[PDB]
Amino acid sequence: TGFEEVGGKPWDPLSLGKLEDANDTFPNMFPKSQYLQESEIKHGRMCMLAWTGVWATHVGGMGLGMHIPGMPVESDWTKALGVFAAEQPALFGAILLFISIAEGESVGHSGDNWRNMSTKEPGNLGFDWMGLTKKLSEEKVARYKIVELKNGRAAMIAMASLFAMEAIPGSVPIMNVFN
Amino acid sequence: KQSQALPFLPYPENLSGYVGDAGFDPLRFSDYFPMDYLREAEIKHGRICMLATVGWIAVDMGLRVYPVPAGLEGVTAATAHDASVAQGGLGQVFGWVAVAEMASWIGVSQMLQGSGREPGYFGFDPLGLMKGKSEAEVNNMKLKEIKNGRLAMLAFSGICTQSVLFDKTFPF
Amino acid sequence: SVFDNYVGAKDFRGAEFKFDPLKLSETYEPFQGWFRESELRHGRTAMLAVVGYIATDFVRIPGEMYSFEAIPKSADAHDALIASGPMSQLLLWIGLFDLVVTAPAVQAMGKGEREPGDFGLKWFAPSSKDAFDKKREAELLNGRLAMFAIGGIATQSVLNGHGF
Amino acid sequence: DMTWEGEYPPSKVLGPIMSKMPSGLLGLISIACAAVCAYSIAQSGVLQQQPGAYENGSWVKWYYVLGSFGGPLAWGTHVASWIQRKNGM
Ligand code: CLA
Ligand code: CLA
Ligand code: CLA
Ligand SMILES: CC(=O)O[C@H]1CC(C)(C)C(=C=C/C(C)=C/C=C/C(C)=C\C=C\C=C(C)/C=C\C=C(\C)C(=O)C[C@@]23O[C@]2(C)C[C@@H](O)CC3(C)C)[C@](C)(O)C1
Ligand code: KC1
Ligand code: KC1
Repeated sequence: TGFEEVGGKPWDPLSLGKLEDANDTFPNMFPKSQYLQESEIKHGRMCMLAWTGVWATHVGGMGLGMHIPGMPVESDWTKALGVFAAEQPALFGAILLFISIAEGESVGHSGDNWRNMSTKEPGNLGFDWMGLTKKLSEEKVARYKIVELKNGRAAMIAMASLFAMEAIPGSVPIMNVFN
Repeated sequence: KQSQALPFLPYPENLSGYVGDAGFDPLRFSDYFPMDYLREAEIKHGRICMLATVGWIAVDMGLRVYPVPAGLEGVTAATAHDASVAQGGLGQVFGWVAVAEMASWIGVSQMLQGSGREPGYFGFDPLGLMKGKSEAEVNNMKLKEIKNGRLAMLAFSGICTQSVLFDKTFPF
Repeated sequence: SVFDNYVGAKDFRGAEFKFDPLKLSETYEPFQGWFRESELRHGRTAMLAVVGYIATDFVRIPGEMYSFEAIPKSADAHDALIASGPMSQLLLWIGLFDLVVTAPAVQAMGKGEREPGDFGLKWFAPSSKDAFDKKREAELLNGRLAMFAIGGIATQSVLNGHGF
Repeated sequence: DMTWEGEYPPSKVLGPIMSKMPSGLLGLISIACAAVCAYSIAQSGVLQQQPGAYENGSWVKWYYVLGSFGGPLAWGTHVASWIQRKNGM
């Protein structure tokens, strides 16, 4: 299971995953469980890349300083997209167009997961590409889905931690022991 | 079942009448558009180009109307368009093509809603030439019109491009 | 199941070589007809490319724009013919072929009425399908080898600068 | 007649031409109309600011006006591409 930090049962204190069938007043105005699971996996996958992008481009201590020769040079991650979209406009568009086509294709084949009418399981974007649902057993790929979910939730808290430091400069005291 | 012009592609299956058929159409415009419209457009593109390639060849090889009206004196076929619209000329040609094309539009519009009109059929056969001919001979002459029209479409496009790009008259 | 639907599970010694480590033909099983039509297209392109690099280093077509004085070895034939015209001429006609022929060919392949790789050159094609299947794996093996050969030739002629 | 049920309309709501077109052809047409519209808007932007090419509305080109109306054609052909894909072409 993936509920080991929160007991052994699913965790929902505000009961936000029950809002759609709680009453009858706002019909299909709240997403059902397939959209909520797919948005949880997608927010976690973006936060797993985004926290790595702040960590790999931070030039101070404990954060490893990677750089691509040819890219614009702004180690401040809160302004690096503005200097990349201005100096490399064709590369910025080709990345966005790839993100655009992948995002529309991810629901263009399936159905309405907002209304639990989708035909695919949430998180599966057809990007296995190397094994591994065919290679690994059925309980190993179920273990690795819980791993990607929990590493996605951990990086989501981490990106909320980075969002909070830039807004309220005393939000995270643990991020002061690394400098 | 297989296309004749492309014997690895299947037959497009909407070309089964239509005397000039090679089974050619790879992009399958006959699958999406009405074939009565497509053949009417091919025929009209053909007989316009048959007049155009003969009119461009005649004007480039001498042959002005005599006597030459004012403003068309030193003029080739690649510069006779704008010179004729300033003289008058094409303004009257455009007026009478417009009343022919507005009347033929009612023919095309009624053909696509029924009416049994053949694509590329007007009443224009004043010199006889079809006085009780058999349908195997009528369809043969329709094939000569579409084949010669298909050639003059590629010919005029060759003549008009080469006369302007390399800047010459038709015996290049 | 791409090894039973299609032919080419061989190595350089002729032994049976089921080579799909990433299992792309099972992950993308509807795409395996496209995978073979594009493997042959990459193969048949690289076989003409490896010949056209070696034959250029000795023979040019007889024009002065194509001469040995203009393009020194073979590696400047791309960049010193872009604005000249011959690279734009082949870009037109291959792109016209790919729009008018190949794109209706790959949709007829997906509908199931033509085999992938078949563009109608059946003159020297033998019958007795296993004999044709032996010709396809000879096309595949010479194709797959040329895809590394044109990778080797065009890379080594830039870092070392030597011809052949 | 044109009423429909379920998750997707039938092909016949696209008219008599696009109801027979493949979803991949309508999808690639849509990117072609979107790229022509985005090129027409960007090139009319650089014609507006060029100091010898904007006077008395000389920045307006007929091919850039006609190209910019690929925008609503790119919207419709990508909606039509989705409908043909849901209908199995
Ligand atoms: C090779 C030729 C070429 C050229 C010259 C351009 C040029 C351009 N492209 Mg294009 N593009 C190209 C090829 C090209 N592109 C290709 C091959 C593709 C793929 C098909 C694209 C697809 C594409 C897309 C999708 C977009 C562009 C856009 C642009 C414009 C960028 C302007 C900009 O970044 O301001 C951005 C503004 C700034 C950098 C100023 C802000 C800086 C402050 C300080 C930041 C402060 C923080 C901020 C508030 C936080 C915001 C976060 C939020 C964005 C999430 C520029 C005119 C963009 C555009 O403007 O479209 C209308 C755009 O969205 N292009
Ligand atoms: C607003 C009208 C609108 C509608 C009804 C659709 C509908 C569709 N889109 Mg499209 N799309 C749109 C705008 C729209 N789109 C815009 C603005 C973009 C960015 C350029 C796209 C980029 C896009 C891609 C890459 C893909 C689709 C696809 C699809 C289809 C499947 C659902 C999906 O994945 O899209 C999701 C679309 C969005 C999340 C963006 C739309 C959100 C809008 C802005 C909401 C606000 C609407 C507002 C009331 C009025 C619009 C004002 C206008 C100026 C924007 C569906 C037919 C897929 C497809 O099947 O193509 C064949 C697909 O792959 N769309
Ligand atoms: C990968 C394919 C390929 C490409 C992109 C090139 C590209 C080039 N060749 Mg090379 N060539 C090739 C294969 C290729 N060649 C092959 C296989 C041979 C041996 C016959 C040659 C022998 C050759 C000579 C003798 C010369 C060139 C020259 C050149 C350069 C310019 C003129 C030209 O196009 O030559 C004309 C092309 C040929 C002579 C080869 C004919 C093509 C063969 C028969 C395959 C085509 C078959 C296929 C079915 C055609 C379908 C076309 C499609 C649109 C319908 C250009 C960089 C010229 C140069 O000076 O280089 C700098 C030059 O003098 N090539
Ligand atoms: C298999 C195969 O073959 O290919 C595959 C390849 C691929 C890519 C993977 C696939 C896909 C996904 C696709 C194609 C997604 C495409 C989405 C696409 C292409 C488009 C949305 C436009 C939205 C809006 C709001 C646009 C304009 C909206 C407006 C309002 C305007 O333009 C206004 C304007 O006009 C006027 C009114 C006045 C002008 O003066 C000014 C302007 C211009 C401003 C497919 C489907 O699987 C097919
Ligand atoms: C039946 C009604 C009718 C009248 C009453 C009329 C009259 C004139 N035509 Mg017109 N005309 C047609 C019909 C009529 N025309 C038709 C069916 C066509 C084929 C589409 C046609 C084509 C041309 C061309 C190419 C030219 C042309 C001209 C003149 C000009 C001669 C004055 C003169 O003879 O001294 C007088 C006003 C020439 C010109 O000078 O235009 C400024 C000229 O170049 N016409
Ligand atoms: C059937 C219609 C047709 C015409 C009307 C035509 C015309 C010209 N071709 Mg093209 N061409 C093909 C077809 C046609 N070509 C085909 C099917 C192929 C194989 C893909 C092809 C390939 C090349 C290459 C490699 C070159 C080339 C050129 C020229 C140029 C001068 C030719 C001359 O006078 O000898 C004129 C405009 C050369 C050039 O000078 O480019 C600056 C050049 O290097 N072509």
